Amino acid sequence: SMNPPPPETSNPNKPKRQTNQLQYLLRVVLKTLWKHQFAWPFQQPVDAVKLNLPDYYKIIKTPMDMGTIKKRLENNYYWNAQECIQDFNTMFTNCYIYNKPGDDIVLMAEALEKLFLQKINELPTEE
Ligand SMILES: COc1cc(Nc2ncc(F)c(Nc3ccc4c(n3)N(COP(=O)(O)O)C(=O)C(C)(C)O4)n2)cc(OC)c1OC
Repeated sequence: SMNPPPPETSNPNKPKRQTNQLQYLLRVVLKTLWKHQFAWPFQQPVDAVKLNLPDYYKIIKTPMDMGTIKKRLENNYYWNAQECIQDFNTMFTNCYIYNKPGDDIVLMAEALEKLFLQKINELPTEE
């Protein structure tokens, strides 16, 4: 049993730029979620080998995690905020698909998502 390669966090062929929205996503949104007490299961790719979840990457074919998102932001991998927002949504959705509703990990994800949505409502206008 093996893990897939993690999602890419840089690509020399993918155009990049900075925007105040992407800055906010790193400095406020990611930062808030990253330091939250429920962040830890989401701070790196799911290690299915270690967790003995041999079915994880059979069920989840679009993995995503905040470690990857953090590196993507730091590496200026994204062109726009919606790409980053999509990654957070993929991360939450994977949890809700793989785990049973009501499991603690689902409650942790829901708490993080609630907080995420609050911060996204406060996204600044593009400069
Ligand atoms: C409920 O299923 C999920 C569980 C998690 N849990 C989850 N997410 C992230 C973790 F870091 C983590 N730590 C963890 C959890 C269980 C563990 C171990 N570590 N280690 C320690 O590894 P290290 O030696 O310290 O490196 C082990 O050695 C064994 C004994 C194999 O059991 N668990 C995380 C999930 O999604 C993000 C899950 O949904 C897929």
